[PDB]
Amino acid sequence: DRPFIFINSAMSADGKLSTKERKQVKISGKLAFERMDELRAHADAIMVGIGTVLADDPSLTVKSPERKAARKAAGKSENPVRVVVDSSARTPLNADIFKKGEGLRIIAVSNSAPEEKIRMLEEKALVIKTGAFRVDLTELAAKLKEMGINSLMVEGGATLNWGMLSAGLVDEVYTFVGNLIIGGKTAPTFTDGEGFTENELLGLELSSAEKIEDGILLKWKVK
Amino acid sequence: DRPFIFINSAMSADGKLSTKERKQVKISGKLAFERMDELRAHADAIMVGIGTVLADDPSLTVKSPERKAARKAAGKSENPVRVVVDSSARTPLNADIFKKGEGLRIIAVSNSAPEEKIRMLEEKALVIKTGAFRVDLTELAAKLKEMGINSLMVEGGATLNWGMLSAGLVDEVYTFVGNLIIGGKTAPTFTDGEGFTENELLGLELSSAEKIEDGILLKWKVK
Ligand SMILES: NC(=O)c1ccc[n+]([C@@H]2O[C@H](COP(=O)([O-])OP(=O)(O)OC[C@H]3O[C@@H](n4cnc5c(N)ncnc54)[C@H](OP(=O)(O)O)[C@@H]3O)[C@@H](O)[C@H]2O)c1
Ligand SMILES: NC(=O)c1ccc[n+]([C@@H]2O[C@H](COP(=O)([O-])OP(=O)(O)OC[C@H]3O[C@@H](n4cnc5c(N)ncnc54)[C@H](OP(=O)(O)O)[C@@H]3O)[C@@H](O)[C@H]2O)c1
Repeated sequence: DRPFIFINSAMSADGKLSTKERKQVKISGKLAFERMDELRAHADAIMVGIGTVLADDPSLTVKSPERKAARKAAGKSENPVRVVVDSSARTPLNADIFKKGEGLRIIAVSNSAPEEKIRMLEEKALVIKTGAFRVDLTELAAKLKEMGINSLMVEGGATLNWGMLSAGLVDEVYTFVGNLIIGGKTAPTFTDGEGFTENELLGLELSSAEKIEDGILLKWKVK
Repeated sequence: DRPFIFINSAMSADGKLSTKERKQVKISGKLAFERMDELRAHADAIMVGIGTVLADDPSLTVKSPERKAARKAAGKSENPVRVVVDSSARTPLNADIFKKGEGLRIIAVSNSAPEEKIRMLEEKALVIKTGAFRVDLTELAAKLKEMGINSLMVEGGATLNWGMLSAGLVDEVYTFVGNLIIGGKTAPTFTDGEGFTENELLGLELSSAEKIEDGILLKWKVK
């Protein structure tokens, strides 16, 4: 069992999350950010892969003071729980996640992560250890549920999106499709990793499509 | 100068044209095929990369007898011109393109293609030679225009889509987004090749979005 899980990502018209240089580029405008901010404020937790933390160093904070005050007035942290999937415990001790905002941090690591680096992280985050050499996402999802995380927003990363989807852990997939072509066989897509074969394709159902600023927001139910 | 050029492709919700095994899978239903068939019947020419011919061996024919009869009654071939971008002249002499339907075939090759294989193709197609080691798409587009091809449908292939887009030859991009996740860092996307850097991103404008069967058809104007 697990929380309700949805992926929320912005991709170019050709399906890329960023350039081959893994440089993050303007895919969306203000209205799309507000929609993302609102989703963050609503979720119990936000999850991202270590690849995203290293490449972009995001805070994963709710930006609107009002949305933060509202969470606050509901007796919750100003920010939801912030989870990094990080097998080898590479999350830097001065990552922006640890610098900005109140709220719990969780680092999910594997049993093969450096025992001394864990200890350093345990000073500023909760560390959940799971899996042999890679985080066991199914197991992690179960523990997050048990901790009372009923809604989990995966802002992803190409490989983590794959991790979560191929493990059958996802309920819904939201893709803001921006008005640009990024290109490149090596640019990260909305779903990388190994890939499904013809015999394992994951079916979706379209729930909505909404033009927003210069792009379009598509939402699918998984299965 | 060049014909009016549009890319028409079907991709999974995560931007893939097919699986990592390069196996083609059901992305769309009947209505989407009818829309594709109508587009084929309307274009002067259809262009595909040699990777697609080798992987899928498509006929690139108009399937509807009525749409073929209508082209016919307008004094044209039942099928538009069928172009393969094929630097090394790998198009097989028994490819389905040569077996099915009337109409002109063109093979676009580079100046480094085997001189004897050209001759074999020239029996069943027109061969336009252009470029040193890879087909010069800009040059090709110019010759196709001169031949009176005013409308060119690129059904693509991941790498050819990149070729055409990065050469600035494309006016519009149509993507039927199907209700499935394919996944895989090595699965072909709507645009592979080298990829744009942050400084060379190609801007689009959304022209329409139309739910069709279980997917959604997005159309963009380039720039
Ligand atoms: N446009 C958007 O909305 C958006 C949002 C977020 C991110 N991004 C983009 O995503 C890009 C990076 O994506 P990415 O794939 O490199 O990084 P990622 O998906 O954020 O994280 C991937 C890493 O997670 C770790 N992991 C641990 N256990 C795993 C499991 N069971 N399954 C899958 N992964 C597991 C793996 O590394 P270890 O094994 O070393 O731990 C894996 O390489 C960035 O350039 C960023 O711009 C875009
Ligand atoms: N879902 C859909 O609507 C749809 C439609 C069509 C195709 N597809 C998929 O596309 C996949 C294959 O894509 P692909 O990238 O391998 O093949 P492709 O894009 O059809 O053709 C690529 C090849 O074109 C040749 N080419 C020659 N000059 C070029 C130039 N200037 N720029 C770019 N390419 C040039 C190159 O090989 P040489 O240098 O050897 O000539 C290149 O590798 C197939 O698996 C198929 O299922 C999907």
